[PDB]
Amino acid sequence: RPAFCLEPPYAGPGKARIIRYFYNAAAGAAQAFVYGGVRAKRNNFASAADALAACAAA
Repeated sequence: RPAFCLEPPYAGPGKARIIRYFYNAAAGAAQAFVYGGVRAKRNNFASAADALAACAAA
């Protein structure tokens, strides 16, 4: 998988309240988190399906 799939979720310093998904490699699962709108890192997707497409494919 890409190295970014191993990153913890990054809410960032922003005040937005946006439901997003990260790949939880420890769990081997997609998981929801609250994203602030600013400075997103790579492990940050609109749906569980995009997170898994990216991080659990092949």
